[PDB]
Amino acid sequence: SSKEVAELKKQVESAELKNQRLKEVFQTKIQEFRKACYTLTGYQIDITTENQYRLTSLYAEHPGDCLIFKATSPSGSKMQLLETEFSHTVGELIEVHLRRQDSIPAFLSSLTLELFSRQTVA
Amino acid sequence: SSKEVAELKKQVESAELKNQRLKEVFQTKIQEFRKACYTLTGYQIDITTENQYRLTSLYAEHPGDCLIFKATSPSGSKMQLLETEFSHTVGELIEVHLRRQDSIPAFLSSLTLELFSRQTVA
Amino acid sequence: PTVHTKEALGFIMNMFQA
Amino acid sequence: PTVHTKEALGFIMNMFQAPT
Repeated sequence: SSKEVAELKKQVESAELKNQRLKEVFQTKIQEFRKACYTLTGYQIDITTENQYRLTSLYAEHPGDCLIFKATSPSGSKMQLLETEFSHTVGELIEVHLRRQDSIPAFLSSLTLELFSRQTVA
Repeated sequence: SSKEVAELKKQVESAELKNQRLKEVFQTKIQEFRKACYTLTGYQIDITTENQYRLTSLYAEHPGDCLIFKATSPSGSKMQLLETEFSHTVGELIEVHLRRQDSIPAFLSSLTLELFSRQTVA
Repeated sequence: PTVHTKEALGFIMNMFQA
Repeated sequence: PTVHTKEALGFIMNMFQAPT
């Protein structure tokens, strides 16, 4: 009713759908970015609850098949592949691309071409 | 009433702190997340101000070498490769992996292994 | 759009390039 | 951690795990 109260009601309204159009814009954009990265690179990339990175291939044979990478160091980005039920099945690719070449891109590339070549058209 | 004023003043303060908390958390997570995608996939993906996806390889032979993809429409994820200077130099990857195989992941995987294997010490 | 949407779009788009 | 932080972390982490 009073000017000082009328003004403070505008200020909460303004801050309400300043945060509420902030969340709905983060959400659309994050999902757009993450989806583009799915369709282009053929990996869903999640931040886990342990702040680690989970990768699931578009050509995954089973739906729970995934790779988990931890950020070793804050400074830039080195990453360690952690052990999953699926990482057990690609020791060949780990030896050639992670141990010897020291290239996660080269590894994930090889892995995408190996999984993609298993997809039946039927 | 001064009860309205005090209550509304908390609400303004509270909403303004949530917005600041939201902005500084988001900024931190997207930068870690965008750096995570680059280290793992070997592609810097950025949403161009025309809402298209510009891709730069970690193994790009020249600075300014990049691929641009356009989303067909928000519904689903089919995307079109747009003309860039770099696109002209990989007509064979495009023929084999985009036209014949209809797989952007296969394409980006083939390209990555091609660029990686060209990157020599001398 | 409306103003607060635009204010929101300004902040986010900055970080999705470089 | 403070309450608004915990509230903010909860919403953004949800976004970084959702299927596509």
